[PDB]
Amino acid sequence: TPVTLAKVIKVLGRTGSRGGVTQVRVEFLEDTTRTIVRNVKGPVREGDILVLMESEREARRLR
Amino acid sequence: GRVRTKTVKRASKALIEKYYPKLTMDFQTNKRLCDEIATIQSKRLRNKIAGYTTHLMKRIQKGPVRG
Amino acid sequence: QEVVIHKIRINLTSTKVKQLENVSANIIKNAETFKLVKKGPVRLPTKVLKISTRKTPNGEGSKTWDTYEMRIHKRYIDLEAPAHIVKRITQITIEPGVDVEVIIAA
Amino acid sequence: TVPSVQTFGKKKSATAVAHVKAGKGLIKVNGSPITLVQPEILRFKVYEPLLLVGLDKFANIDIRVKVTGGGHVSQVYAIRQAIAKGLVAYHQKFVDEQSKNELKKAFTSYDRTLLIADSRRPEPKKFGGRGARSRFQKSYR
Amino acid sequence: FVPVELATTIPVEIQQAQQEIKLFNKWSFEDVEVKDASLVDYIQISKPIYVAHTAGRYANKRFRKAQCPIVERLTNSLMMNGRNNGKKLKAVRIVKHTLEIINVLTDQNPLQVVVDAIINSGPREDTTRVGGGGAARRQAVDVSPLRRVNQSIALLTIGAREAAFRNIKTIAETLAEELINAAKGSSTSYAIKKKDELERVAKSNR
Amino acid sequence: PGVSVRDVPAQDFINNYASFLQRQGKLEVPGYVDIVKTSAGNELPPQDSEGWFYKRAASVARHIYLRKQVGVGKLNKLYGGAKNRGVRPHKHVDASGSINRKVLQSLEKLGVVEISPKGGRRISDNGLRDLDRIAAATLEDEE
Amino acid sequence: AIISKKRKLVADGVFYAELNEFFTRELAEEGYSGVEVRVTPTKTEIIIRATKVQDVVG
Amino acid sequence: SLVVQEQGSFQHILRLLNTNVDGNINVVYALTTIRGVGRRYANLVCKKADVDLHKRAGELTQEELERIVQIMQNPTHYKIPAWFLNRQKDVNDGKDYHSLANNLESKLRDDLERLKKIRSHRGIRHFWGLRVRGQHTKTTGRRRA
Amino acid sequence: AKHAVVLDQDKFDRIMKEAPTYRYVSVSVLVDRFKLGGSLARVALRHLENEGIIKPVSKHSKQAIYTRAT
RNA sequence: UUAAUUGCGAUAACGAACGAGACCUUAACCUACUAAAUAGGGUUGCUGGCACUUGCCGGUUGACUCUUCUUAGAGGGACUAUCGGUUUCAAGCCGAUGGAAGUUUGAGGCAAUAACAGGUCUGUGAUGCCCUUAGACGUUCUGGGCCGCACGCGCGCUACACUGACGGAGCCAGCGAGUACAACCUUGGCCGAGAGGUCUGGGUAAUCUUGUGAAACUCCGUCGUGCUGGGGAUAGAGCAUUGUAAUUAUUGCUCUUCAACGAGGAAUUCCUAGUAAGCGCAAGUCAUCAGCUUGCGUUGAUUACGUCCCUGCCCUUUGUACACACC
Ligand SMILES: [Mg+2]
Ligand SMILES: [Mg+2]
Ligand SMILES: [Mg+2]
Ligand SMILES: [Mg+2]
Ligand SMILES: [Mg+2]
Ligand SMILES: [Mg+2]
Ligand SMILES: [Mg+2]
Ligand SMILES: [Mg+2]
Ligand SMILES: [Mg+2]
Ligand SMILES: [Mg+2]
Ligand SMILES: [Mg+2]
Repeated sequence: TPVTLAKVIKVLGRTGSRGGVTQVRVEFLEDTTRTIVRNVKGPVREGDILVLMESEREARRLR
Repeated sequence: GRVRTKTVKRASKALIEKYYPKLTMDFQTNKRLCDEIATIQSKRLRNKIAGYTTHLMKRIQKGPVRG
Repeated sequence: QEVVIHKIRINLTSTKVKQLENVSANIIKNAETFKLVKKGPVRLPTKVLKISTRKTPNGEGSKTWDTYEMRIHKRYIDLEAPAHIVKRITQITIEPGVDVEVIIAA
Repeated sequence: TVPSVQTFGKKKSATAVAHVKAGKGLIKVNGSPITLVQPEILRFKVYEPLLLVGLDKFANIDIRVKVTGGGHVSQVYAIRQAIAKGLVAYHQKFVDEQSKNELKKAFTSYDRTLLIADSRRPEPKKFGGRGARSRFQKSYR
Repeated sequence: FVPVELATTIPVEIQQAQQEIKLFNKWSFEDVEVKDASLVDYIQISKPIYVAHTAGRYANKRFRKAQCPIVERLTNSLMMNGRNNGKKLKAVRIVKHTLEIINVLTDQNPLQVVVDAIINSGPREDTTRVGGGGAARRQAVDVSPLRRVNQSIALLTIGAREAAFRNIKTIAETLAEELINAAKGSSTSYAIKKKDELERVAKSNR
Repeated sequence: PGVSVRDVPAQDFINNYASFLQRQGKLEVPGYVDIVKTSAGNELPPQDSEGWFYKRAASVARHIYLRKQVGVGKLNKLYGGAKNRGVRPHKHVDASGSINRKVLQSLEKLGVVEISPKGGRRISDNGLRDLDRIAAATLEDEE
Repeated sequence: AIISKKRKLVADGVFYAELNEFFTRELAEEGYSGVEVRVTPTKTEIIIRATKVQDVVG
Repeated sequence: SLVVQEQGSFQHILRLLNTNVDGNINVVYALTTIRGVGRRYANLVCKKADVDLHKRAGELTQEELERIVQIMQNPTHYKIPAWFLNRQKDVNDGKDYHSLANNLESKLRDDLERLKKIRSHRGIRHFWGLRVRGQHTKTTGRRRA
Repeated sequence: AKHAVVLDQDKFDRIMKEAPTYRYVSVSVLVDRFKLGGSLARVALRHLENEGIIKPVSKHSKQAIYTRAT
């Protein structure tokens, strides 16, 4: 199973229809300086390492 | 939620206006000074005022502030 | 000619603490002026008297409850003394609100 | 005449007076020694401060604890706290201060309270609630 | 090496397992390193503890909960259900038993096994309920390390509790089995199955 | 050095006491043994029928040794606990009143327990010696 | 005479309250306000405040 | 302490006092399966017989069983205080009566009949099919007998 | 009742045979292998615990763990 | 931004007040002060038990001094402090360090403006009016009843097991409250299997009940996933106890009978730390009764540390033919 290990540079807002998600711009561990925004479920700070299968897909502010 | 109230801030401002000298940056001395000069019917309130004055002093080192 | 040591307890009970404290201080000062061996203004577990009640006269609202409390201050002042000196002391040494009480004898 | 301190240990309502004198190496709690205690699992907790600085700092200092308040767990914790304090106090008083500082460092890098006393006490269980916050049951039915 | 004695007598074994090494309940806290990238620090180890019980306040700010020992966390999770509310002692005992069982099982560091279990059962990407009008459509989302860890911790315990109802297999044994299943990823334990299901759900929305 | 008495891990001491009692044969059995609930919060007596009362006695003696002026009421309180009250929640009701008294009497007869002033019971000197011996034996068993 | 200290104090308070109520009722024309009880050995002083002191005196 | 061996000296699955005594149960709590036979009472009986509390219910010597039966019949003949009984000082006969097996039910029925005859409040309630011990049924138990 | 909590000689013999070369010697484990009850298992263990063979790891009540001699 | 009309800034407003805050009581810190044969701890008398050597462990109000713990008194103490960046380097918020204590330090107490035709005339010698009034709705005795059951709903408690169960055995609080003119809290000792009684007390109370030796919890054995030893429900029998009075068990314990219930459908309640939940105790009641309330400890976590999606409110902008205001 191919896994792409993400890493936080900045938190780009708490979101969701309710509150259980967070827009986060990420520079993943290997092959750095590529910024992709992903929505994250749990509590996240700065330099947090994130486990994900599907890397190169962007999700917006949820309705 | 530790936003200092109007009253405390006002008092601090007044103190700074009237006694800009004798406010030696650090808390402890400043607190005592506040207790001496300003008449506060409390202790906690006085402390708060002292803290705010110290903050103001710190600010006023790094430029001029409005009011 | 007398001077026979009895050892006398003084009770100081009240509510308004400041007054009580003042009285205690006064007593100690008086003891000092008559110069006697004495144990201090010994303080006991300041008994609170709690009465908790429905705030509602009639039981039709939310269940609001109030604890009406009575702070009490019990003080022992022990004297190594005869009785005459104690009597002399207790001629004055009375201030409003505070209870002055002499237990007398060891 | 002996070099000795009287230390307190404090958690919840448990209080523990450990007396730190000088002698062979006796560490007792309520007459019985340091070994027993008997929540059984929490035994190793009381062993922790001792372990941290070693058995060497006990062949000189004797510790004797009297514990009131609390329950079992709390009592254990209080004892632990007391023991931690006692050694430190002794070092501060009679032994060199470098040793004391080292002890402090060891404790602070492993701060399971100890030299810092426990903070929390219960909120008062106010009216309209079976617990402190926890209310009864509103029933708009 | 070197048993220094006192007036109050301590058993020999205890003396042996003391000063030389910064140990655990009886064995090595040392070694035991995280095989997986990420989740390090957020799966504790690092700071040596000698028991799986602290008064240590952690539910104070936010990211402090991810500095609480793994064994301790397990014990805490075990305290679930009303019959088991509070009773940390019991939980600690259970954890000890589990550790012993793991030790018995083909040697190895039990702590390491536990860590592996925690890693394996943690779901990667999960669906959250998105509004978008009225219908309960779900859009899959990346899960932060801490949350993942928490979920993993929960899941094993839940599985154990499920097992423990009407069984000679006392909870500890069940927990150990679950851990083993997680570590040797065979998808036979509850936790792993649940994780798989979640992943499937995510896929059906990705 | 010094042979200690309090330093025994509880249960072992009690067991030793029981064994000693069994060996001696001198106690005088209450008679209402086994035909009793022992505690007011009991549905079953002691499980092992014969013995266990001996253990209880030993425990009582140990408690006496530990403390100062100790009485029947306190003993009852000690050996009470939680009542299975069915639909109603537990309370705290004490142990059987006479049994403890009988035990105390038996102890007095043997010479373990002595009558104290002010109101209660303490330890006899021969009794103390016996206790010490028991402790020593326990230590030997451990060492 | 003599009860538990707490109890005694409570009783005294109650007495004071009763007295106050009585004065409100009885001295209505007298323009009464407050009672100031002073309990010493033998002589218990009871101070009473009013607007129309003359009426109270008689 | 030791496992009971031998090929088959003692027979499994018993039938004692008009009813059934199932094996694989240690002494006492298979005798509770007997209608009316006690826990404490059972223990006392066992003690009187002189049996260890380590045996199985699917064992027991015949002599022992006989002894047990004898103990069951009369509480007075053996060292039993006998105020642990269904009928102590009694409602009619005035002796010591702890009924056994399929007889307790009969006794109960007889008592009920007597009550009915007398026409006491309790009896009336029984007739109705309701609640004896002043228990109220404004809310609880909405199916009943 | 689910049986297999009897006595017998054959069962004892089987137990005797099922002792060397095993990772676990636990009460729960024994129960799982469709053998004697919880208390009986302990007794059986004790009978084999005379000259080596089976050695303890934990001594706790209802959570006992034993292992073979190495 | 804030818990906040809390503040900063923008700005025909400026400076104000009430409310929020502040304040107040309590809970936390003081090895610095004030003192304690009513809280404690030490050294030595007398001796008790040892190892048998000096040393331990004690008890004993003997003497002496201290005050850490206990208690209060007086103060002090945290002011988001110290940097780290963020945000106009405003207001502030987050992270580390120190610190007893960095969620308004926790918990309240108090609580504006106007109200609602909200609740009580059953708390009243608080009450306008109407009613009734002496073969009375005034009174008082005797008895029942407010506790009935075909069945609705809402508080709760106990259970549905091996995180057990029962014995043992270990053994730990904190609030409390408690009589002389009476029928209190009641130790301690003999008799009773319990329930209890009795002779002596001690306490108009840190001193006695009381270390309230509470439960939950911790060790060993016995039974091991059976409507079973889980569960103790419908029930008979004695002895007690309360009160003139217990049947419609007041309650109590003992033997028995030993049922419904194998984790609860639709809905939804409560909760963000000593918090939830567990587990008792005490008081309120009270002649007698606790499953209830107030309180207090005792164990003691999960997961947020957000957002308006649902629910409720709030303000703005909008429209209104309503203003007894959408019933
Ligand atoms: Mg139960
Ligand atoms: Mg910032
Ligand atoms: Mg506040
Ligand atoms: Mg109305
Ligand atoms: Mg009227
Ligand atoms: Mg009614
Ligand atoms: Mg209600
Ligand atoms: Mg007390
Ligand atoms: Mg049954
Ligand atoms: Mg009620
Ligand atoms: Mg228009």
